[PDB]
Amino acid sequence: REEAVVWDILDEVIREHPVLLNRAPTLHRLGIQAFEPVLIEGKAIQLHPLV
Amino acid sequence: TPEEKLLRAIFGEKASDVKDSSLRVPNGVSGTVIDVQVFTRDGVEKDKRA
Amino acid sequence: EFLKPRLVDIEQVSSTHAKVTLEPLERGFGHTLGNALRRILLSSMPGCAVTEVEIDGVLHEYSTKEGVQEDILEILLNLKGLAVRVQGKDEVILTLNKSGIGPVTAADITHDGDVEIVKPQHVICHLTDENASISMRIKVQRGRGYVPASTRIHSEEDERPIGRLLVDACYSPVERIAYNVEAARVEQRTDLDKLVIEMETNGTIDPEEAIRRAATILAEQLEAFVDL
Amino acid sequence: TEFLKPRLVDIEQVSSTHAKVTLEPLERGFGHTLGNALRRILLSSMPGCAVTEVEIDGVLHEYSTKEGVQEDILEILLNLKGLAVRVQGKDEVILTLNKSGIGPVTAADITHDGDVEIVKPQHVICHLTDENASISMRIKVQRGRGYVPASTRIHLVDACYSPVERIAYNVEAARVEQRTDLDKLVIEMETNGTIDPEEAIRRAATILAEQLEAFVD
Amino acid sequence: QDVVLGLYYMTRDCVNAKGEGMVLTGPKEAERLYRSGLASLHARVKVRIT
Amino acid sequence: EIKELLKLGDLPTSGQIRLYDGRTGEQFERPVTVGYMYMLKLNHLVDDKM
Amino acid sequence: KPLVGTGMERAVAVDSGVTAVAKRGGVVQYVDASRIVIKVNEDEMYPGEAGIDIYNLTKYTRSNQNTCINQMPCVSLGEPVERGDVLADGPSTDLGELAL
Ligand SMILES: Nc1ncnc2c1ncn2[C@@H]1OC(COP(=O)(O)OP(=O)(O)O)=C(OP(=O)(O)OP(=O)(O)O)C1=O
Repeated sequence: REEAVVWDILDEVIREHPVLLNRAPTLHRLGIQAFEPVLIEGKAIQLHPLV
Repeated sequence: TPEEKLLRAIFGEKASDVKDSSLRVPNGVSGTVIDVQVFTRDGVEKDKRA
Repeated sequence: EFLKPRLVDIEQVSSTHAKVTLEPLERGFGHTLGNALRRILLSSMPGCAVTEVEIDGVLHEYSTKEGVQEDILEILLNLKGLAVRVQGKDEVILTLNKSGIGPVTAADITHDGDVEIVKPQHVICHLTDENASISMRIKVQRGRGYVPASTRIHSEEDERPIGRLLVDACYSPVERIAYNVEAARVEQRTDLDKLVIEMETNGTIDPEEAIRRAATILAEQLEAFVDL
Repeated sequence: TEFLKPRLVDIEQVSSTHAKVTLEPLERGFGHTLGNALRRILLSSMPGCAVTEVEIDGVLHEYSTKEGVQEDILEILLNLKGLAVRVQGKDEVILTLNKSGIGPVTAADITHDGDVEIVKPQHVICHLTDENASISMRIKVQRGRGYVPASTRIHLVDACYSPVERIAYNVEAARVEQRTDLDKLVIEMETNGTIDPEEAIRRAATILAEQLEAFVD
Repeated sequence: QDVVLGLYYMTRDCVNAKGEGMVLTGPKEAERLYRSGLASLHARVKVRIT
Repeated sequence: EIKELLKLGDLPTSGQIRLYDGRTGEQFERPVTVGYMYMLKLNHLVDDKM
Repeated sequence: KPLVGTGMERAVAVDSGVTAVAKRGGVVQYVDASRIVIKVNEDEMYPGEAGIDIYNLTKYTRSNQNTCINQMPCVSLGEPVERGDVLADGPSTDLGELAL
């Protein structure tokens, strides 16, 4: 039902919980890096420009 | 299972011989219905909406 | 210590275009208020456009109506550009009836007392057949910003009426704003600034009340900074 | 058609002169509409008092040398702009700096006037070399509405009247239940000590409302 | 890229620009000179820095 | 023939104009290019790829 | 429609059937959002049967997943058309030009 309160709960599980990001040809170990997740609207993944 | 049958006797629901297999709208996509077609195998009686 | 401005000449060209002067401004306040007003004007100004339209025969925006050369969502797109200003009503429903080989303009809508049509020449749809009948309910309401039709079917709670064509609503009466800050001379006062805001409307809202409500909003937001 | 007003104005402050005030939620566009128009008032058009003009005892020119001081005359002027003066009921005051000896001359070494308050008595004005070496001058502070350079003076030191030393505003996203995107405004500000940051913001936006007084419905 | 253009544009200098030759107490008053339209981003300028 | 079409329309030959940041209201140093570029939407729509 | 074009916009739009091109020249008798009737000129008209060239337009129908293909009439009622004119644009065509 996507009740409004599950969103506020999702922030709780998300906080100190890193996720892994991987881009297509994984050449060196940097092709998988762990980031802390930021809840964003829309269907796109937001990537830090320096990484 | 035992426990599920105990659940059947408490709230008294006639356990179905049938399983839900309806065509449902894929999650995330949304729009308007603009056509329905029904092709019925020859010999089956064409249903109401058909 | 600080000189405060007022609105002087408000020169109006077309019903859609206007040029508003703000005359007793200090150095730096021409641009400080000019942008922060352009920012308010374009984004958060009350106005009204059409929210929902019921068409007689049509079941949905992807149909055809015998006797009309416009597709239904082309007719819905014509209504999105219907410029109505309504008086003491928050939502009003209009009724459009016209038949014959004539283009159906916005003057062909039944006129309510509280309702004013800005563009009577505005084209809603054309009629090709002789006796080609069309009749519709168009539901206008006042609103702010840009409300899509997608976000309207969350509350819903039985909007089942299968023939109620929901349309996107772009309620801002502001189309375009530019502000040019030139020096102002008011007898003695070495250097002051004359702020000219130039703005285009859809005709529904008049320029003076727009600026008044623009700066009214601005004073209210600073209320959370007058204290903490 | 009533508007959104913010809540929880949490005020995380580093020292009395520095502060960072976060205030959410704003309607969309209001981060920059309020953030910018407030930085513009703070930086450019803010009442204050700093050092405007100084007459020097030993020399009449800014491009000379003073016997007994290791700072160039125009290096002492940078110290004077950074003298944080708050004056009470006086519109023009003139101070006296009487001091000699093998000591650095601080702002506590200025005569303490009734209407004059020095924010940094520890503040360093200039240094004194060996022997006694005599130095004493009268320094005149002036009121202003912003920052007036000496270049714009036609009838000299730069005058930083605005108590802001630096202002920046950062706009980040805010979430309010079922309200996808709003604006959370982060204001960070440095003062010269005369006015503290919290009251500076209050007086900053009051000025803005006054300009709008001829428009509020 | 986008960023190194920015810093290269900052840490640049042109021959005769708004602010050419003034002396500023610290980096803070140097940002104040730029955001107020008084000093140009690239003008040779002595500033007291620590 | 391109610069000459711009003249006929009362537009600058450089095809660049002075632009203003709608956020702070302040002008942009240097003239940026503005003009009309035909742009497509390719069917890699994100709500398919996600 | 591309303001910046190259000229081939017509040749690509016309030759793929996504549009609706005039069989024979004449005048429009009736223009619906559905169909279009062209009263044929005598010189282009065949002796028996007489007749009028009638083009039924494609309306909102599914493509090879998942996109749509829908045609729109681009002539107004009682307008002269000649052989090879565009009676109805299709998807990504405006007035007979490739508008992708
Ligand atoms: N680890 C990855 N990192 C970045 N991109 C990836 C990764 N894996 C798949 N893609 C993209 O996903 C499809 C292919 O997926 P798969 O190979 O068929 O496998 P599975 O069916 O199980 O998803 C392509 O993208 P596209 O179809 O848009 O076309 P493209 O290759 O030119 O980018 C791939 O780039």
